[PDB]
Amino acid sequence: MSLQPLTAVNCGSLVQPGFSLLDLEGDVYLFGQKGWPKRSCPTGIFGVRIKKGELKLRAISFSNNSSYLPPLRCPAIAHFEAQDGKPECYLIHGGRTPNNELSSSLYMLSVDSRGCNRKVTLRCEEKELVGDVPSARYGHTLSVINSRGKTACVLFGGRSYMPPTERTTQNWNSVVDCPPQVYLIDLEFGCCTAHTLPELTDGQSFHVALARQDCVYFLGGHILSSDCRPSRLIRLHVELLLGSPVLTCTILHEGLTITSAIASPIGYHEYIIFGGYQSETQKRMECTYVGLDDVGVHMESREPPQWTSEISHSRTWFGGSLGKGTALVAIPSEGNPTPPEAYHFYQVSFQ
Amino acid sequence: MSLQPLTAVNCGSLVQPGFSLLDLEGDVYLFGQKGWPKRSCPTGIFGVRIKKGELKLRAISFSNNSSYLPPLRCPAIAHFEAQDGKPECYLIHGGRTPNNELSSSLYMLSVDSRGCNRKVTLRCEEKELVGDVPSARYGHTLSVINSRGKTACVLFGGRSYMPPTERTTQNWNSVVDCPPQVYLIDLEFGCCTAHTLPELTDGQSFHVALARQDCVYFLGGHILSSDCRPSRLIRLHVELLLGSPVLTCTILHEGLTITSAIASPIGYHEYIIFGGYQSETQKRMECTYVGLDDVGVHMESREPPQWTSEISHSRTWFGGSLGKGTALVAIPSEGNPTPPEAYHFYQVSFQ
Amino acid sequence: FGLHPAVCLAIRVNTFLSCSQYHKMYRTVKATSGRQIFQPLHTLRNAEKELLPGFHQFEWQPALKNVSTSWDVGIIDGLSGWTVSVDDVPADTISRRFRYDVALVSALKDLEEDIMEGLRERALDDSMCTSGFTVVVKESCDGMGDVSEKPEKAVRFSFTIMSISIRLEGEDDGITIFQEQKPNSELSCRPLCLMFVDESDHETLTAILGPVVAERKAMMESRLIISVGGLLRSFRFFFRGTGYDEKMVREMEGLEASGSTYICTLCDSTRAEASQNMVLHSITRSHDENLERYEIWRKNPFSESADELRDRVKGVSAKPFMETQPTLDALHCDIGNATEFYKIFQDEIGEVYQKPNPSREERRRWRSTLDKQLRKKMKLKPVMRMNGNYARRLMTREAVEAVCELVPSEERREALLKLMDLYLQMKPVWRSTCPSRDCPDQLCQYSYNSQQFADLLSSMFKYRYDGKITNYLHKTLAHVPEIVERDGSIGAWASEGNESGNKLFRRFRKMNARQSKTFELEDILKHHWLYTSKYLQKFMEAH
Amino acid sequence: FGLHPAVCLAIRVNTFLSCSQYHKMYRTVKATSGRQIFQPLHTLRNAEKELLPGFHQFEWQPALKNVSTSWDVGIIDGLSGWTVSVDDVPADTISRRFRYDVALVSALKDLEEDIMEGLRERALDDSMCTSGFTVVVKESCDGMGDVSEKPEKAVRFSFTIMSISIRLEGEDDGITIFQEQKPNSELSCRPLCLMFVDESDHETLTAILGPVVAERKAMMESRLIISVGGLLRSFRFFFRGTGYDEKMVREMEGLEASGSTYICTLCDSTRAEASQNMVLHSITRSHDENLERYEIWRKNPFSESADELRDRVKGVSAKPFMETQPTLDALHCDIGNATEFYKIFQDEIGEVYQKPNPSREERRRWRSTLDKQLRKKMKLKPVMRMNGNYARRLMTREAVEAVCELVPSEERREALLKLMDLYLQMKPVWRSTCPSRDCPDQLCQYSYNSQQFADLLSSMFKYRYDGKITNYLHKTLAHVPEIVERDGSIGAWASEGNESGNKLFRRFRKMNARQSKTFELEDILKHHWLYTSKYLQKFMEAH
DNA sequence: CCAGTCTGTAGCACTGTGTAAGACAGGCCAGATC
DNA sequence: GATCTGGCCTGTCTTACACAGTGCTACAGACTGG
DNA sequence: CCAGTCTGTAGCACTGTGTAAGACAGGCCAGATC
DNA sequence: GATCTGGCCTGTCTTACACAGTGCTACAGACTGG
Ligand SMILES: [Ca+2]
Ligand SMILES: [Ca+2]
Ligand SMILES: [Ca+2]
Ligand SMILES: [Ca+2]
Ligand SMILES: [Zn+2]
Ligand SMILES: [Zn+2]
Repeated sequence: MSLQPLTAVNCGSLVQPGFSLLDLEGDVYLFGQKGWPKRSCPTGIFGVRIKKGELKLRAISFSNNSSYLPPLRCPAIAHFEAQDGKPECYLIHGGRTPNNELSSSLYMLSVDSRGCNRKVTLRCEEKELVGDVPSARYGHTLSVINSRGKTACVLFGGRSYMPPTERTTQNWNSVVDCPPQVYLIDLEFGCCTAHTLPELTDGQSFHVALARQDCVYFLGGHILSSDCRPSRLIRLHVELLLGSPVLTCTILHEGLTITSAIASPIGYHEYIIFGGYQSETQKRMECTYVGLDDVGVHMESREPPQWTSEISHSRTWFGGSLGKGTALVAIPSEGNPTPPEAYHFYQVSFQ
Repeated sequence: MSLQPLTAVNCGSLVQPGFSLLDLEGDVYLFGQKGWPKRSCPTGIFGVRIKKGELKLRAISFSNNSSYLPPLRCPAIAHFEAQDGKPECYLIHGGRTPNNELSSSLYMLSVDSRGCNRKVTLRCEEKELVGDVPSARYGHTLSVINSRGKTACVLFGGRSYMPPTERTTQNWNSVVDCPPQVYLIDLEFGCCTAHTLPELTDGQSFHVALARQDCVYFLGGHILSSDCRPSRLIRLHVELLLGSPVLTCTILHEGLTITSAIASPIGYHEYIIFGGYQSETQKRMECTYVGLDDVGVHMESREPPQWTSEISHSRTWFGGSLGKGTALVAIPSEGNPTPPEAYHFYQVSFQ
Repeated sequence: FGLHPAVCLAIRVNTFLSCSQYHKMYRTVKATSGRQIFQPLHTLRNAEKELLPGFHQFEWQPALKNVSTSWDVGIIDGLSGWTVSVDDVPADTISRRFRYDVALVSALKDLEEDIMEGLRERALDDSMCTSGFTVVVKESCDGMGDVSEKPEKAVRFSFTIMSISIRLEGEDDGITIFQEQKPNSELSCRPLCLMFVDESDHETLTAILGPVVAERKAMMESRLIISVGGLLRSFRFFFRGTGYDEKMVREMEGLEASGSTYICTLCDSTRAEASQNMVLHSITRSHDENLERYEIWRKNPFSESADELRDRVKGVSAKPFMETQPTLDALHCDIGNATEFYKIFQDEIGEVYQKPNPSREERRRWRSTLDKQLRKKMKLKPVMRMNGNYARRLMTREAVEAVCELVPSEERREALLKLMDLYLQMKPVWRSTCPSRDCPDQLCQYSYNSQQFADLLSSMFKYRYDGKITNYLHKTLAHVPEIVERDGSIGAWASEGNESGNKLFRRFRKMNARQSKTFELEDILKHHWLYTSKYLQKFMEAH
Repeated sequence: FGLHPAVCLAIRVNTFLSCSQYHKMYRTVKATSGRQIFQPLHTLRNAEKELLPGFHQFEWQPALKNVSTSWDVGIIDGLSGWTVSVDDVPADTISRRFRYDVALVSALKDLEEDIMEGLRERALDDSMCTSGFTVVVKESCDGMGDVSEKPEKAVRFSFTIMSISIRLEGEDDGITIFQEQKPNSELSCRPLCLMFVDESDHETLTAILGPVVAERKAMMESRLIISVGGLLRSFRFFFRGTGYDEKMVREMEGLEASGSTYICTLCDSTRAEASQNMVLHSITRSHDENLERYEIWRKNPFSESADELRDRVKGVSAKPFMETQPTLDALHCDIGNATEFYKIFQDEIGEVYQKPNPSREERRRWRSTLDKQLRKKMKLKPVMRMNGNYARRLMTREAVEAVCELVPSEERREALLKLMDLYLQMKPVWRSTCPSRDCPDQLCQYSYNSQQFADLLSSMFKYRYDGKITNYLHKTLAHVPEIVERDGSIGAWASEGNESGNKLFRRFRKMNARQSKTFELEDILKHHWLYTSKYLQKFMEAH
């Protein structure tokens, strides 16, 4: 639980308040650059290294059989855990492109070969979604599950633009939460199956999820409709009793009232939550720790490291999880002159 | 012949392009501060110390029997050499006060007692001038002489405002050179005597002088009337064949074409001339050396130290002689921001 | 005579007068001499209320695609309702604009005078001209830098009615009812949207412009019903979007920018394939096929490598979203040609095909002696960049015979003479206001003139054009006759129009703002729109 | 029916209208409606030429002291011919100004209207009022800081005709022909000299102001012959220079500045001798005796020590050069009194004569509880300085009974009640426009009211006034009746007039400059003088 | 004679700009001392 | 004989405040027709 | 018809502001190598 | 199998240029009276 102020050596005009960090096979990958992919990086995915507080970025390359990805901004990431068939993958769906349109097309990201000399190769296979497809949306969550013995994915939440009847060019930027029908995504084939549950009172947004051993826990998120951020922690239990994916849910007592959180996995099922924002006006400053097992979430309030005055007195801030208790956070630098790399970075680590 | 860029520790808003440095008894005294004497220094005269490139100023005090002096700006200084009666003195006359009026009253400055602890005591006796008085003017020159064996003072040059007939409030700041009638000042009593010489073609201004063994040499100065700075060095020889101070003179061949020069005495009669301005537009950059004896001036071009870029590329600059080959020069610092101590100081020394 | 209230509004706006100042001077001239010479304040504003958009009730056949039918909305808050929750991308960006439809109908009702005058002149009937109308709209967007105050960048979207023609009822390939005569003067360049953003970032720019794009993509379908001269009539619309500089052209079109290897915006040629053969190409690039190519990039349906697909798709790498006519901008159009003849001469003073490896200094020597040379004869001081004035004056046969003076050989002289001659023959073909009328002679010769030019460059000066060709030169040598035939002119669509508007905007910030950035925009936009209405210019006759 | 050209000039200047803008709007209103409503440009400027100084031939009896007799000079270059020779003090400083005499005669001929009206009203003859005239002139100089543009300091010398009275032919202690009714409103504060220097440095300020001072010192001797209403008449002049803040009063007067130990500008009292006994002093200080005292300092004819002479001469250390009436400034005149009652109350909440050693914090406690107190009753947010508004509202018997609420004892309450009561009884005695007319009742009581005030401070609150007294308080308690009897008012000479003029100067620099610092000042001065002429206000009636 | 109705003028909400009243500090001098 | 510290004092920064302008708005007043 | 007399407009002298066309460097990759 | 440098490419700073306003000025041009 300690911070070190980092610095942007170069390639600093390339991080935007919505972005993602893919943690797999050592080095971490930045995803969702501002502006369309330049010539320097025909893919867009970056590799990020941290060396004595310096934050360097290098240009990843791609496979040949893979597709090329548009830099989605605030999508839903899901660590498709290392197992059959092709470990280990990341499922990305669907965010919104740098033109304010949305994907409705999930992608599977994997690693192919290395090095030779500190070099990587990635691949991004577009995976079709048949069904019963889910609507394109942003801020929702995907999470992998596995039960006797099938591996599937649960998808829930998310805002969208008004459906294209009352979508008017005076409301063309207003949003509304998607209808709460959780989706189930089978990786092969994409036989998506939507389901509902009378416990899904209202679909929320920006709600960090946690899936383990075919049981998932959704924490506090944001809701525009009631304009309240409810504390009702949610749990849901899915089971593929073929040929039926029977699903049930349960409200629980305590769920933290935080949105836009940065979850770092440390142990097998130990997750330290930095958390972005407590209320709609003041962001949270403290930390949290969450264990989980077949009992449920075991809450705890770990040591909140003293943040600098500059970060604490700023309105907004964000970041990603470097993985293994290490995580990157960033604040918009508010002052003259705009560098224009106006995002100062802090590395923060547990223990 | 080397420069060191000094710095203004404090009391830096107190030096103006016209000022004087009185060299006597070790430490040197700054004279002619900008603006009337403040409360911090009820006299106005300062003491200046140079310590590892730092330029510190301390507040001198006065006697009890002495007068108090208005900070004249560009007066004529004359080192009344250490001898009978009360060595060693400085004769100051007459400059122009910080209100644009002129003195027409010469002052005798001397030292009284010390220390105890690094402290001095000075005295400024107003010495009346009877005659045949001189007219108030600025930029002229005074010098001490001693002829068989009487010690007198020779005074020549200087501009003034128009005499108060055509003195009009559209010409109230125009100037014209005083009529070239050299004056002889007997120090006690002030029985001043005016004299003329048919070689005194035109009275010049800012013309550094050099007196030795009842023979004086006037170098090049400035003239507004012809708007030329003539090269005609002048010599003049005075002799008190009582009761007549008979005076003669002679044009000579070479006299340097410089004005507003800073003369440092090194030898018994060896004077290194830094010089301020060669022409009316470009200031001089080089140096000069002048010996003298009963033969005359022996000219020489010593080593011109390489000035920095900003001092050579600046329009104007000035300074005084610290004495003993040491001298202080200063340039108006032209750039943002005005400190407002906009005068950078360089110490420059021979050998 | 009491004075027409519209004239008083114009005399408050057409000369940047304040509002308090106007009232004080009005009270003065009232109290002095016996007459109400200027209308009072509130009645002047009331008299203005019908000039702004949002006053004339109109109809649309059919109803527009996802566009509310209300016809009285004034200045819409440009954010278009961002959910201000600070968890999403911030709702900071400040912008104000009209609705595209209502602004267009306002400008049309304004021009009602000239449309009725043209119906009178052409001697067309009135009960028989209620349907066949055809309006061409030239839009233009640009970034304006560093608003001058002690809120730095800005973007300004402006459209202009270019030409209105009639359709009833024969073939009518063209019946020009009104052709604007000053399509470049800012006096007719109507602002429609203002945004306190920066030109660079593609995120916020698209986020705010989106609605306007939807209006465009919906409006070309239906037709407009407007009551003018007592008769309600139907209009069609074409949108020949041109008003973009190359950088924004690419950013909207999706291609990389700027010093790319896919130079042309119309053909598919790279540096080399156009360097070798210059003037033999056909216009290919289109908006819809660029969408298609972007799809072919994203899916990569042939599993080719990075550079392999980048070559297969011709640099298409980002989903374009604003259909833009890819037309050359005649405004600069010559700085490249100018500096290119400059390099030709700086490599003629020294013999370059016999000394193809100059030093860092020998080229300095040759350019400096060329500079003193052209100072001797044409009196042209050394310059940094080929601005318009130096370009015009240098690109002359006089300076060409002047550079003959220092080149030793006498065949290179005749070569560059013929080169400059054909180039001057071909310049006003594109810089004309309408070469269909001004000088069609050189237009019919332009194909052969340009081919001789290309042949001369490839036979004489190909020491440099093996695989290198300056961007401007490709479009100026290959597609110009095609473009001129496609549109009817080149100079008559220059972005420079909205460029001249820039001054106005910043000027209006200094004397008429509120000022507090919520209202500052709204007021600047209102005053601009007032200043650019044909009506309040018809009242400032100034014979 | 065309309009008076003078009215058109006024409507160009009295509302900051530009020059190009004026021409454009004139052409508009010309071409629109059938008549020449505004005169054209060149004839307007020609019609203005007689309003500026330097038009009316005049005479001076006798010839002035060292002042060229020419009467047509316009804007003189302010440096008055500095020999530009680089070796001397630089000729950099930029300034522009009129000549004192010519500007005065211009303003007088302007006021010819009101002088003839007053001769009509007073029913005085005309063949018998050619000699006995008496004009009082109030001057005012100040520094204006940081001209706001993309040349930082500035100084502005401005005079104003205060009152003109008649002398023929009896005793006529006063025959008020014209008494200006707004002696502070910037509408009548005529600029006469402008200099791009800084207020601080005595050198350049004296260097440029010198000629003006010599003019004034020469002008009080002779008399003036001007032809008004067909009759040539003789004028005298008095110069009651007041328009200076304390700091400049000292710099011109020679005394040290500012937080000196010789507080008063009228008496010779130090801090203590006025602190013990307050209201018993007589006005002594004069300009000529200050010259004398400076002589006594410089020569030191008694060989006394530094501090000993500094005491013998009463702080006189620098040769004064501008005769200044030593008058209280009514503008602030209370910020000291206000913050002093504030300290009284901040030391009444605590018991100060029983706890004469508060901590760094106990006074913070007392002031903070006083602040919440007066927020409860008088609704006064905490401030950092006693500005005008807070000074007015706080210094009230209501707030005094409000500060009674927290003080424990009930005798201190009555003491501070009587104190504030006498203070309000005495404030409008000086802040009046003319207490000889507005409220002479409190003036006749002011001596006794002030003595009761002094006795109450010395018996109740002398815990602080042993040797300490705030500067303003000495002048407000000692000589106020003396001053009011000396002049006739106090508020009617506030420098604040020229102060308001400051917000004009910047304005004129922003819209009417040339601009290039040679001509910029010329243009600003010309337009200012135009804006402050009684004539072009008589045309802006605005009933 | 009085209602209606206009018109002028005052006031509101907003940020940018000068001022100068106090925060202060540190630096010299007197004192307090080596 | 030589050296450091509280007193104070004044030149420097800073920040609460006043107010400038701007367009929009609402009331009060004064005309004008019945 | 012709001159005087007006009048509108173009042009001059000046700094201050935006622009973007080149100066460039440096940093990664390919190349050249350990 | 692992490491450094010339090529070049491109994002960054900077500086010559156009030109904006502004008052003053001079010329041409056109009215209007003899
Ligand atoms: Ca532009
Ligand atoms: Ca551009
Ligand atoms: Ca002042
Ligand atoms: Ca002031
Ligand atoms: Zn092409
Ligand atoms: Zn007194």
